Amino acid sequence: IETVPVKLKPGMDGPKVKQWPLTEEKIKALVEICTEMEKEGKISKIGPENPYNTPVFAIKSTKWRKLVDFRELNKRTQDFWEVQLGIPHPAGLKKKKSVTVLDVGDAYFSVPLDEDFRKYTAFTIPSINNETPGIRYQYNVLPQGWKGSPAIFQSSMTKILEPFKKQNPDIVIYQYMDDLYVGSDLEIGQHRTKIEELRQHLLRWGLTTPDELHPDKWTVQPIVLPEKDSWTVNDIQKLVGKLNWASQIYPGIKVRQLSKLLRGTKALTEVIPLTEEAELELAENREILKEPVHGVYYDPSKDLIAEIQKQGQGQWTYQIYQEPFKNLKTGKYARMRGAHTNDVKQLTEAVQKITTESIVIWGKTPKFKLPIQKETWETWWTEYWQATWIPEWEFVNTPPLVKLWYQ
Amino acid sequence: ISPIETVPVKLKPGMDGPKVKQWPLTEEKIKALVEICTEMEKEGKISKIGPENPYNTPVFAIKKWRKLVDFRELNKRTQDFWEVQLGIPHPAGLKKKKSVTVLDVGDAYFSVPLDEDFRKYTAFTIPSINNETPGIRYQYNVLPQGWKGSPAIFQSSMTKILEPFAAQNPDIVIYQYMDDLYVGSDLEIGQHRTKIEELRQHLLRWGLTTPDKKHQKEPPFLWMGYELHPDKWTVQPIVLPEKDSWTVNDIQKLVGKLNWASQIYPGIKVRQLSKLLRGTKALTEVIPLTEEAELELAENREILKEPVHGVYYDPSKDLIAEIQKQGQGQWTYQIYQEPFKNLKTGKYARMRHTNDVKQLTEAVQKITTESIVIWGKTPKFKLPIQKETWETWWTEYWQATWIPEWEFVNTPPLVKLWYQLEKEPIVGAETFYVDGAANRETKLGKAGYVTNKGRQKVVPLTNTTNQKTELQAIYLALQDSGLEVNIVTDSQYALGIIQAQPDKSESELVNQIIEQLIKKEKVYLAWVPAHKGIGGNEQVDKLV
Ligand SMILES: N#Cc1cc2c(Oc3ccccc3OCCC(=O)N3CCCC3)cccn2c1
Repeated sequence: IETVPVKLKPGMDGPKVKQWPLTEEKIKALVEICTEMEKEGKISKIGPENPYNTPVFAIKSTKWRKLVDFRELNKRTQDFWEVQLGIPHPAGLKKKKSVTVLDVGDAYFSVPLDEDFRKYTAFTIPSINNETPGIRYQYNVLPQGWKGSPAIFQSSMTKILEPFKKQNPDIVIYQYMDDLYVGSDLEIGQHRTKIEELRQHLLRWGLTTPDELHPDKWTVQPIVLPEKDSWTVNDIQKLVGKLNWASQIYPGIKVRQLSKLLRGTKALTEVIPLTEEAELELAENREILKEPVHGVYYDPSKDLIAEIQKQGQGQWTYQIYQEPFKNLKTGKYARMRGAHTNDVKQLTEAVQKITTESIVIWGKTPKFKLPIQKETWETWWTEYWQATWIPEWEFVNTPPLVKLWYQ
Repeated sequence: ISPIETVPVKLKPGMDGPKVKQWPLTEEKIKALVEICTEMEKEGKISKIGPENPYNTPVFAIKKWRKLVDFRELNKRTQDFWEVQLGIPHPAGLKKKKSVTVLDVGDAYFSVPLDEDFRKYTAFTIPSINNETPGIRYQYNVLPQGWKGSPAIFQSSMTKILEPFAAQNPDIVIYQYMDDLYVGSDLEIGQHRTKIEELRQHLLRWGLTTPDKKHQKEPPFLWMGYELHPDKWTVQPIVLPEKDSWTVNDIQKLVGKLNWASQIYPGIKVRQLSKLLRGTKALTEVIPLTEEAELELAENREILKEPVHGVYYDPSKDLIAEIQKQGQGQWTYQIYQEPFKNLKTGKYARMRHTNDVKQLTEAVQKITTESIVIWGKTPKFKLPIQKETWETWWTEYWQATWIPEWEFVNTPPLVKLWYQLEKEPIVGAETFYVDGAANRETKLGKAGYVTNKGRQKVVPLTNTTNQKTELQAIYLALQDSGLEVNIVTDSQYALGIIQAQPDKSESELVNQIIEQLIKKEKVYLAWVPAHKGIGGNEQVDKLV
């Protein structure tokens, strides 16, 4: 079949990212996967006149799956293949009761890739101890993880989905890289059956898929002042401090009637009853903070930023914003595993959950500010990665003195 | 040359070949050049060319003579290639073989053909005496010396040439490196020499000469600064100079050899010797060998006195790494499978004022990264820290940390938490309200406190900063209080430093504070907004 020509942004050269070292077990799994793929034509070996490179990983199930990090090639191409061949994002997917994510990446592998573009898909299987220079391939078909893949395949997709859409005009279906997000309002039992209908529709049209979110609760969580029977000076001090930090986001907080209630240099465990004029501020401020902020709108031309904080006992908090203190979403991820989980596993699930929510709500993923040493993350992140996309990220240097201010 | 298929090559997008000019050269040189270009043309490596080629490249001559072509202009125009190997294999990661042979191919780049449609851009010109007769035009047919493409193309040609032989000989291991091959096998020595002799015949059929047993080298092997021996490896002998005056250049070279030696000689230190180079600009400024540096240099000389060796890898045995603390942000580790032989050693030093547990975790990370590179796996860890110590620190630390499989080793120094702050304020303990302040211009300042029991103090300070006085305040309250104390500060800086729970710092003040924190029994530190009139705090800022 005819190939869609693919051009880079003028003046942009291809990706030249360095391949990480891998476990021997991961290397062997990759060598297997690529040996079958060369055998079916999907990839081919290349000479040294190809200088490009793109990292590769092995993840999982019990099958090893291969995972190509196409973040750099995406910036250098799809940023024009979101304009020239963009897929529009539906603002009504976040509203449905139930959303199910279905993996359809297998469809891309039939379709050939533009001849002149293949060089920029180079990747290297690494060797232990620098024994060999590396095994080098490029794609001959549309790769998973590349954002131009579902761009190119979108026409085929819109055609295969049109019969299902007519018999179900109420079911929203959005494609983001390798996945279909499908949202209904049906009862869970009906929606699930309705999901198997679309699986069988796709499967009798030649798309195999190898086989639930509720974006109703998804909001910006409210800030919680502590609820105390008696208040000490330390409690008032923690309360005054938190309330003064909130003033940067909810202007209109007042504290003068609370500062007067500690007038003399009292000891730190001294209980102090709240005056009527004091309890007026605590009540007037508990209400201006249960209502959402003003002026807080998504800007499609800016980038989303996610910040995560560790909280203790498998509890993590996050905020998604674009500008400081104008949060478009905040939440709390809690992993229940019974001390069968460590921090790095939890942070990895957290990132994946935040990224999926971000995909449903805006069709874009954020860049994460991660509370973890860089080399630690670069070493263990694939151990629990289950998604086929990879968000951009970077590593936080200084802790927050604002820890309980989100709990 | 060889029947190897050529690699196709392009000039960088939008660019034409080098059209440089050949400066006239002396007479006896113009002679000795053509004595090379007629021999090289006979062997098919070059080829006289007509006028139609408009490009050129300079050519020089230098000590029998030797030809030399400055390709630096053409290198700036040729496409880029896959980068050749950056790192080299580490001896600690070779598996012992019964026999290892070293083969070096001569004229390597000249034995490999150069893609046809690109040969024109290699044109050159031997000039006529007294610039009169037309110049002798030429061009290359093979990989020229010092061209951007030559190493990567040679590598992949060699790799392809090895293919039919490796397939008929799966029992033998070949390493490629620049222009060498290193062939190992677990064959009996008579079989091994026949395989080597048939490998050489194979490579000779493809146009690559190799040495015979008359010159095939022999253990031990001097390779990239190592000594490789039949069943052990070591670094090549190190020579630490003895000078009275030390140049900035000379300190760099010395640190180099010291880092190099640390992969197998345990316990090298380089902290003091490179603290010297902290404020470096000039390469030749002489530096005083400080007292602490001279002690470390003497202690390294002690370690280097007797040689020591590393073993090679055995995949059937476990991989163990063991870590010891050395004392001033300084750590040392050994990697081994057996109790009296190490695979290798090294050190971790933290730059940038952490604590012991945070540092230990960074050292574990470095080792884990290194293990993966060298052996493709992560070691089991033997660490000088109690589990309960470590569970305590990682559960309360703001970052996520991965703690691999590890078990405790009861060798002092141990890694411990030295103090810990309180989670809630203490009862029956005096509450100090500290504050401090300086002047950015004059560098005068004051620190003091105000307590709930009406005690008060203010101390004058010279040569200080708003940061340093805020820490000075907290030191004051720790000095003048009992074994249990509540401190209340309006400074997130000072709160940040103490809440980090360091155990050493590069500022003498913070060290004294750490001493008091050890001496005390319960210390609760607490924070309030500055200049918000909280009460307790409003009265200390006035005093200061
Ligand atoms: N000059 C040099 C040189 C030699 C080697 C080298 O030898 C090997 C080649 C093939 C398989 C295993 C090998 O090494 C096995 C470990 C072993 O018992 N020995 C004994 C002396 C040499 C190492 C491998 C890599 C780089 N090289 C650099």
